[PDB]
Amino acid sequence: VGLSVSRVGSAAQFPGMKQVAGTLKLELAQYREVAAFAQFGSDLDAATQYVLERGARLTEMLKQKQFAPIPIERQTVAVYAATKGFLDKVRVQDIVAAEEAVISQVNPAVFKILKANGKITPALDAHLKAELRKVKLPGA
Amino acid sequence: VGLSVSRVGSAAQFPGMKQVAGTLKLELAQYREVAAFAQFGSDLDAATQYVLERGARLTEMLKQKQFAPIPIERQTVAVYAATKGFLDKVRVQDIVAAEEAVISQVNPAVFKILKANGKITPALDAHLKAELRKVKLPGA
Amino acid sequence: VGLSVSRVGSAAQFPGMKQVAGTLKLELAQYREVAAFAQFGSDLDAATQYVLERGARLTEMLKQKQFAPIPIERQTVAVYAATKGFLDKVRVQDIVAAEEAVISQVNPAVFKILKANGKITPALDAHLKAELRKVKLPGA
Amino acid sequence: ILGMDELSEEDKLTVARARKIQRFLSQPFQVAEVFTGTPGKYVDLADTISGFQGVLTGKYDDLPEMAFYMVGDIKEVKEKADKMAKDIASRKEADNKKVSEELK
Amino acid sequence: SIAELGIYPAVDPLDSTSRMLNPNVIGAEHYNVARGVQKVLQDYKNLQDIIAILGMDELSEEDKLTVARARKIQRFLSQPFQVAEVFTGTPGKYVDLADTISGFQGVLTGKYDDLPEMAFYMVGDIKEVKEKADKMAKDIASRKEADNKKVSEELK
Amino acid sequence: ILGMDELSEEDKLTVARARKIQRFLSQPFQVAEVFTGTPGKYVDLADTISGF
Amino acid sequence: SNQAVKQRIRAIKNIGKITKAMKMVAASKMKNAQIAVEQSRGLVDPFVRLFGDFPAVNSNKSVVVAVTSDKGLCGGLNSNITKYTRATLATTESEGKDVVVVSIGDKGRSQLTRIESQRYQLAIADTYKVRVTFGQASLIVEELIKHNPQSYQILFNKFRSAISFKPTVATILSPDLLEKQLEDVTGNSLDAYDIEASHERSDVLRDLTEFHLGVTLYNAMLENNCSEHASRMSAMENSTKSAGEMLGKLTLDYNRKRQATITTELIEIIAGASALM
Amino acid sequence: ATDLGGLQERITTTTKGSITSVQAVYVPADDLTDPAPATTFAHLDATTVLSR
Amino acid sequence: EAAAPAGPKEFTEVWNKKAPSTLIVPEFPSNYTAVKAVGEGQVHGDAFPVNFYTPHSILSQAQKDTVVLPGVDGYFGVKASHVPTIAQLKPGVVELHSGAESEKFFVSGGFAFVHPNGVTDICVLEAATLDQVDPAAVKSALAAASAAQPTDEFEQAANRAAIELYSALESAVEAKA
Repeated sequence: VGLSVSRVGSAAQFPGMKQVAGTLKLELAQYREVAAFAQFGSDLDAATQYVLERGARLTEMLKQKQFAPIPIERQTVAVYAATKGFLDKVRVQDIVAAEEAVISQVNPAVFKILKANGKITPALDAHLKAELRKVKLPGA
Repeated sequence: VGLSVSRVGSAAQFPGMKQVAGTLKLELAQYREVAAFAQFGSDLDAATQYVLERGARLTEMLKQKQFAPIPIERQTVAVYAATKGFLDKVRVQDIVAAEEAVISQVNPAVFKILKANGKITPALDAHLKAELRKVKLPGA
Repeated sequence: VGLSVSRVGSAAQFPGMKQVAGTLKLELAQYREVAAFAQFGSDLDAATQYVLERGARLTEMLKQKQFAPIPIERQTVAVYAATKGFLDKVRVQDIVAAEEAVISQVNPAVFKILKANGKITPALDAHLKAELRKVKLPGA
Repeated sequence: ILGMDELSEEDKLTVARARKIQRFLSQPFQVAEVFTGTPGKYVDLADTISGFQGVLTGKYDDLPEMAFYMVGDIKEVKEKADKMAKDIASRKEADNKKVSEELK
Repeated sequence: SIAELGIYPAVDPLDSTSRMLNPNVIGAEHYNVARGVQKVLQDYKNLQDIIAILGMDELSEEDKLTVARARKIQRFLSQPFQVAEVFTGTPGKYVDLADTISGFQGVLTGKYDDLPEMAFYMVGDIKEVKEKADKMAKDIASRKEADNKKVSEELK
Repeated sequence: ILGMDELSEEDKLTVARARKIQRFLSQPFQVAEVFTGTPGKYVDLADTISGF
Repeated sequence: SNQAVKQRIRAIKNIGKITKAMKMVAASKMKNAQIAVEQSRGLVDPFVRLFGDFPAVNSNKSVVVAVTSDKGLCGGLNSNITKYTRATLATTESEGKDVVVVSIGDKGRSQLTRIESQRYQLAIADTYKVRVTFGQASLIVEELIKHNPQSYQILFNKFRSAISFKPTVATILSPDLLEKQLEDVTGNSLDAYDIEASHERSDVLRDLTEFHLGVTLYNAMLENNCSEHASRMSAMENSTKSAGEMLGKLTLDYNRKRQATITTELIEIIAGASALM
Repeated sequence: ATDLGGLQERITTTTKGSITSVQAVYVPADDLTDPAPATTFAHLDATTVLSR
Repeated sequence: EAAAPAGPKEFTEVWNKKAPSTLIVPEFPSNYTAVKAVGEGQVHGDAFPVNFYTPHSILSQAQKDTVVLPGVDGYFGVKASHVPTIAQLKPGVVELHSGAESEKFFVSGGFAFVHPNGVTDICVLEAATLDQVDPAAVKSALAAASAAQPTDEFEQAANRAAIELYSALESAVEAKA
């Protein structure tokens, strides 16, 4: 991610994904920085530990399986559930279970509204915050 | 010794040398793991010092002196005496003269048995072993 | 200067500098090894720190500006002022400005005789070294 | 090889000041704001010389390193050095009185 | 790398070879000194990776004897030439073969370990080593006498 | 650099499990039985999967 | 320049063997000097449950001991306790307190002078040259007794495990100058004891405070020595990982330049052969 | 690449049978980026590293 | 009279006001032990905990029922609920009693506390168990020390320590049963 660049597709990408992904690239940059600063385990500062855990949460979120491409509306929501809260209970190992839990348990009309609008309206942000609170997370 | 190979192997080694060079090469390999660590002399491990002092025994054992080729029974008696441990008395700087003080001291009636049979038979493995303890090594 | 040579030797060096700069490149030869070792800063000797101190006086001495060529006699006095100790205890950040004191505050009559003779006569060897103490140096 | 822990005191000083001026030579561009998000900062020449002179003299050793990173001049260095400090308090308190109820 | 340290003639003692370095042409007292000098100098060149970062303090005083012996031998291999009087400062030295072998056999076996290392730099044979050593000792015992006069009022 | 009985119990269980998997990857060969004495074993695939 | 890369590979390879050996040397010296720290951790306890523990005392005169390492590949231990020494030599000051600055170790005199050179008095070194003995710590405590302060301040690293080393401030109060005064709590808790010594309390608390200084100093310079060893053991496994990563990158670079010089020489030979053919 | 792929493309599975190649590989100068193993490794569907 | 209210709890909070917040609060040697003087208990009947120490060794850390301690007045005994005492010790023999068995440590001179909760702390300098002592070298060193009587009070005090130490050690190795 530090070396991968795509300039022309930016300001031409998905509007909801553009809303939720600037902070995604930001916290992965913070994760690579707080991993490059403490490369070996001797000192636990416990204020970088939030970044060092949210970074591994997002990194385990970003990986996916082969020959299974995800629609962009089932992807904006799944990265909303990691760049926001909603997955800081699930440890690190069940995020590939928690992602499909978030995708299956949420109302499937949230994906239709997101795909039609392009961006997460406050009317859609309210129901996305609602339906992502009532999901049965596997880390529990 | 780390790079000198022989793809035929010990199948074409003189037996009686094959009984003792099989451990000579092993202790020399251990020394080659332990070499360049011998400048830390006061700070011992007392078990890596054992492979260090034995490898330094066996390294100075193998030196020759420019068109004095040694017959093969004298070579295998030399690495018998250094390998089995009859030359742990001698400091590392006098083993070029401790091997000279083995061939001159051990009687030459064992050498023709070792050449003839072409192995160190257990009667001979008692004889030349007992002959190396009545050897006057230049030790202090 | 570690890789720079002049193969004519000191046959064609100015005699008022053949005797001063012979011990200049000695103390910079002492400076070139003790300063790379103290780039780590492992141990102190407190006299190796001195030849690291004086060699760094002489590096700051041999600096020069761009289009200011100093004739020959104002170069041999600015190295007499450092190899005879006069610029010691003058701060290393301020030797490039302390040597305009040696060109200005020293008598202009000492350069006319040194250019005329070419060698520091004993009637000048002490008379100029008495005037290198009668100068105002920054830091002092 | 050895890390910063085996450097001298003046060499830790050199490393800190050099990391600060390594960050301070960076700046956001007015033409790179379409993909970085940070708006572009034109820096005047006298501001550049005064700022780097201040980092060299030791006027900004008390500031962190990343306060120098991607800012215009030494006023924005201290603007981000305060803004950077402030976020080390506020990481919370977004639980209630929000705009995320159901009906309104 | 020899010449940047100032050892002139800058012959590498290790890489330079001869066919007269056979013990049955030049005897055993010459061959043994030459091989012992080569052994000490290669031991020191092995030591130079642990010297250069740690600093000659964890060497059990067997390697330190080797470092001091090798530095004395390294300086003593240098010799001021008769044709290099124009360059540095020194009248040249012809070192006869027996004095060379006796001097390096002395430095090799601990007969001159109490002499300083720079008394071997650019000297002819081993008695010139001691003559430079005592002279240096006189120089240090006479360096601190001249700081009381020559500051004003010369004898016209 | 520490010793055998320095590490924990759940880690030394993997030390034993690895020391008995590293042994279990060995196999006697049918074409080796003319110069070893011990006969050879052909192992089925699902048999290897289940036995591991 | 293609033998500059090879000699750099030689350099980094022997460095990565040196530090892999020094990690094992430190790991050998840590395991036999871990039991003498644990045998020393008991004796500090009777004096700390007897004399109390009183760091914030208005001593008219004080002696600080920052006990450091001598060899300097420890990985920021001596700098850490030097920062703690200045952070407690600014904290304890409330009355213009005279402080004596004393460091044990060669890497303490070189840093506490950069922090506090005016009040720096004594330097003890080579205190780890053979081993740490109570006679040696007694002689250092007697040299600390040639200053007659009102308190003693001890800065050392509490060796917890082979990873965790905490800097500890330990105090010793002079018997009638502050020690009997700091026990005066709504009366006195020191007078509940029956002194069974030869002479009065004024020379049993003197002997007992000198003994407490010797015990605290001995445990300090044993526990800090084990912290020095167990921190050099992990500061020489980052040198091996750094020298392994640099050897991997330099080996990759040397292979790139090797292939490039074979191709460059080949293209030169073909270009020279085609001008005649 | 084509002199290697002229060999290694006839070693494949047809509908009739299959040819499976166990090819000894010499890495030339302990260099995996050398173009002889960098071209050979493109065709390699497995590896079996025997170690001393 | 307690004008400097110091402690392991006060220096941490007055250290918050002078030290930079990058440095965590320094530890204190009271943090690393659970036994104190003022806190009651630690008796549970007959046996009280002994803490035999020495700088290089810990010869006993379990509980005993009664300790015989060579005081400077003489060999005394402590029970479980003993009075708080601080005892300077002559060169003599410590005996730890736990029942029928007993261990006979010869110490060289130190202190011996009994704390207000009844926990005791034998803090000696060199302590040899009586088996590994010879009765041979003591007589020769005592005879060498009993003839050289110099004028200086330093060597007179050292020789008096030699007389008392060797006399008590021979007296404790002579009448052993």
